[PDB]
Amino acid sequence: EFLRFTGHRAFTQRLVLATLYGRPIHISKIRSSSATNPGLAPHEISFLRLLESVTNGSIIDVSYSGTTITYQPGLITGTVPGMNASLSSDAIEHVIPATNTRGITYFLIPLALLAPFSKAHLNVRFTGPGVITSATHGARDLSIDTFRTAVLPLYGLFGIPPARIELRVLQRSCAGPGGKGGGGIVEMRFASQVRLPKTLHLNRRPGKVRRIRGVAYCTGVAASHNNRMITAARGVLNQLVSDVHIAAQYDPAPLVAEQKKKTGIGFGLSLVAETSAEGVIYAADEVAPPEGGVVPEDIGEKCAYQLLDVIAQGGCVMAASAPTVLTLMAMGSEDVGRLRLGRRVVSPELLELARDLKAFGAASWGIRDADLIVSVKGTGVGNVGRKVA
Amino acid sequence: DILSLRFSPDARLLAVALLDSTVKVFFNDTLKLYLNLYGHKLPVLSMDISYDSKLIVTSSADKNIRIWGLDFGDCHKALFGHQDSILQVAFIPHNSDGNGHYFFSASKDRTIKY
Amino acid sequence: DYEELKTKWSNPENIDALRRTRFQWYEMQKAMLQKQLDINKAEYAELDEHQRRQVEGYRAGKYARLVIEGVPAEFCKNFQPRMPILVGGLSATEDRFGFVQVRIKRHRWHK
Amino acid sequence: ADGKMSKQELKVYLSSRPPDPTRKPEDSAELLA
Amino acid sequence: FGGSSHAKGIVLEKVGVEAKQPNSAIRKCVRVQLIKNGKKVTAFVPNDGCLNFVDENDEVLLAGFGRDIPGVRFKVVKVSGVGLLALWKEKKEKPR
RNA sequence: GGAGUAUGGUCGCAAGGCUGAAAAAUUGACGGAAGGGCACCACCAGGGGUGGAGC
Repeated sequence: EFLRFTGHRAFTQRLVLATLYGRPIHISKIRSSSATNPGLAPHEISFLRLLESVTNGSIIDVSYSGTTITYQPGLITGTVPGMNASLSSDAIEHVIPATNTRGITYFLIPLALLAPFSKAHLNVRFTGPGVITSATHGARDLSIDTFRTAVLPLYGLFGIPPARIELRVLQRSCAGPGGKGGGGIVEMRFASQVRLPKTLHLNRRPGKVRRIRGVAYCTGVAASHNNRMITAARGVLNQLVSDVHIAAQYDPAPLVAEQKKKTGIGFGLSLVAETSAEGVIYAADEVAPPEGGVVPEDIGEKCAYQLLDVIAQGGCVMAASAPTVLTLMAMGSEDVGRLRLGRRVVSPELLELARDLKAFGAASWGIRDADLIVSVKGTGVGNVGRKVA
Repeated sequence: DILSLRFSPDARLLAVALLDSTVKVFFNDTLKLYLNLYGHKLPVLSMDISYDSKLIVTSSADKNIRIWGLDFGDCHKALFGHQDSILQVAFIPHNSDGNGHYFFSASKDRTIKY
Repeated sequence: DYEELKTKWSNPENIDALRRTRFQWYEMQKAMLQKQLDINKAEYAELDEHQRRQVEGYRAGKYARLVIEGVPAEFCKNFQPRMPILVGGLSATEDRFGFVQVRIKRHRWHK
Repeated sequence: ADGKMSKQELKVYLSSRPPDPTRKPEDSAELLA
Repeated sequence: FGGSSHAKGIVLEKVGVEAKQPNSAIRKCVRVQLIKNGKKVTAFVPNDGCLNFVDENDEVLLAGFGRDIPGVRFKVVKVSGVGLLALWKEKKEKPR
């Protein structure tokens, strides 16, 4: 009830920083303008359910209008066998409903940056009708492949080792009828809980972009779609790079309940450019419209153009993974860590994250020239509960 | 060799049907390969696509017809329906009567099927 | 958006320009700690009003005057100069309440 | 098409493990025996 | 090890802290990291109740073990400058 | 040092999607009519339950 926020922008960032700092928040006026569907969105209320499920002692209170919530956070326990599940290796089930338009990386990015600060492991299993493992048009969410091999190496940079991260899909799905729907189930297993993340330093220039590797996925369409997409993306990137290599993945169709239906018919592509210097990777994704039927070569050219855009633009980390690396840099020890952002990278979401950290109680950021070096002072919180044996 | 080709009722996309047991669906304005349909064991004898261009039926010599969706070209259901090599297929063009996604198929076993 | 990116990366001189412009363990541990302790005080030695005041707080060793608002008046009435005043800084975690699980043992000389 | 990578590059990229960044009968005696 | 008689170390992690039976040697053994050379070796705390004085990241002197896991060669002698048998006998308190 | 037997790691193969859920036969498939055998799940002669009230 104490701290006060307004608006529906950066909602998951506000709740996750509230959980990590232990500061009780109160977010008012979610949808004041919308007369048709005011209040909380279904993906937002399902993220509230997931946050209650993985935490312990957190009290979430949604109002009668649905336009104001308050949130007194508790500790991030994870899957302990006395409170959350029955066994320590058991996956906590989470179902998200059929009226869900955002991708599953909308749930995975806050959970993956809230997961190294837990007590036990995290073994979340996202099932249900509305679990889209693809990119959305939506708010342009990342795919599962983009999310995995673009942002989990950043935890590898921080010292949360990716030897113990297990993000695996069991079915894959796109949106289907309109934006709503899904069907493809995932499970994420964080077994690498750290006390304090390392204060990293991204300062040297990530000049030579050495190679491009990627994933083109097709669920419900012909398997020549990814071959045509690979020929389009190679026709764009062969002017620049000799080694572009894009895996092809194909799944038949996922079935949801109504008597089951096959939903999530679509196809998309996800390129990742690896710089020879360090853990610096630029990613881009593009998905078919869930009703449109556009050319796969158009999609391959579109994702290659977005990848060359991000390679032109980015200093060290792209703006999709910049809030995650900046909030982990803030969670680290009481030293300064230095990120090298591009001047084009700075975004209203990044700026809103800065405003939220200043409101919560972290120190401000120091911006100097080198693209600009942003330097963040850690707050030294870490994780609160861990059994020091 | 092109065995059978048909247009779209809204003149947007073309569809040829080869001897290589495959179907190539092209765009009408510039002749760029929109997609290709596979999975026929024997060469395609005929095809007919729907009035709103959301369906293709494709009649082959391997004694079945295929229904494709024409966005992403996913086979809706391969349905084995004749005892011999199905010569021709045809949609009814008007959905004024509420039945525009129905189609006839005529085969070498002396049968038409609605 | 899409068509703007299509023109901006269909201009081939832009593509060629981007192709040109882009494509003793104890003492070692103590030295890494001192390297971090030089990296800060090398990194917030760049500006006064922003870094030295707002980023790095109020640095240690400097004499400082604190204004605390809302002290109960019994402290000012029962203030003796003998018993000193220790001001400590609570962390973000040190203001939360909950069940602390501790490992305890009675003292050797407690009866 | 030359996009087919290798089994080793498939093992690093398309697996569940994310790629870390910190890698780059002569003689009669023997015949009788 | 080395050329000396006792080595120092950092207690990385008390392996076998969740073992069931009380005086198991897997319960008594502790993975430490030697300072001088940098390698992680395993050492026996002499007693299961004496395991509680060994905390994580503590400077630990260890010697040879001369006589259930045969082959763990070292035993923890001092923890943070105080003898471990003295801590067990409750002669001294551990300076932390 | 040789020969067996185990135990736990490490590596290599397995581990690349004309794809998208619901035959065999000269020996095989199914019957019919006639004639037998058996049966307190049949006939015949009797007996006994349950089923009506309450637990």
